[PDB]
Amino acid sequence: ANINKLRESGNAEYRKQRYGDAIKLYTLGLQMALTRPAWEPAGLVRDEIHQLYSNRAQAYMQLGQWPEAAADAECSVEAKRQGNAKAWYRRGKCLMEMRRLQEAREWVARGLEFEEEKELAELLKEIDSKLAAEKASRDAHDNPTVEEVD
Amino acid sequence: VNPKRSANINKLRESGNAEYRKQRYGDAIKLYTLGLQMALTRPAWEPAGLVRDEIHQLYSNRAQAYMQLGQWPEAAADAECSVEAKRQGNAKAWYRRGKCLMEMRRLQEAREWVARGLEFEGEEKELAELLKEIDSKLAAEKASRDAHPTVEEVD
Repeated sequence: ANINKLRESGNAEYRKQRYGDAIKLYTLGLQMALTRPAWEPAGLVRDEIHQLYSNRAQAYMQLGQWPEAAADAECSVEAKRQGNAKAWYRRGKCLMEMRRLQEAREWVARGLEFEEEKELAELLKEIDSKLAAEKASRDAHDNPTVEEVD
Repeated sequence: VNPKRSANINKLRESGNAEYRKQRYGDAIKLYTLGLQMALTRPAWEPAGLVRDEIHQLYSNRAQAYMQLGQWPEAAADAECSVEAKRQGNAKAWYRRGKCLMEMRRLQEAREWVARGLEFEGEEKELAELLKEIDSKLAAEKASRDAHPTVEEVD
């Protein structure tokens, strides 16, 4: 599992803000992870893959492209469902930036059931706050059936 | 001017709604109650038809009138009876009880009720908007309880 090395190299490039190169190194790590024969034990490389996906998602976000990052984050969560709060966060935020608020809400709400609520929970709070903002505008737009009696 | 049970019950309900729209809520409640008496005194060996249809409507209506007087428990029971009389196509009843449980500081019960209601009768927004509200309120609450500092002190 010397793929760790590659991740670290990518990690280096991440701090230098040259995120593209970090993406490439993370990607190489992933390929070195995914090209193992099917009959090799998979867990060792499992943890590493959750890490590689999460980190590549963050770099991708720094580049401002959300679909890729959401995908990567989701793969990270699929490789590690619990203990991986950052990945939950990143997919949530991506969904928010893609104006996909409801699904973001669902996602974070799930993540929190698993976990650290601090990062995630303010993220969630912010999500249903934004949601409130929309609901308000929707009412004003056309100007109450619930009170009405049939 | 039918001799039928249904038309007189219906009359009762319309009177109730009229008094409701004039914001005479107590009178509306008494009329709805009369209507429910006419509906419920129908013998078992009678056709459980258009008379039995009036029940979910009377209950939902009286629940609303109760909510206009801040009387949440009563309304909650009425709405529950309405939903019992009619699962699907009765979004207002589900809703009304949902809000009643909300006002009675019983959030999880309302949450489950609203969700169940959602499957059970609709895919319709209003229930869902209320549900979203319930979840926001839950989260915030458990935030203050769970979170529990010098600036905060007063001098």
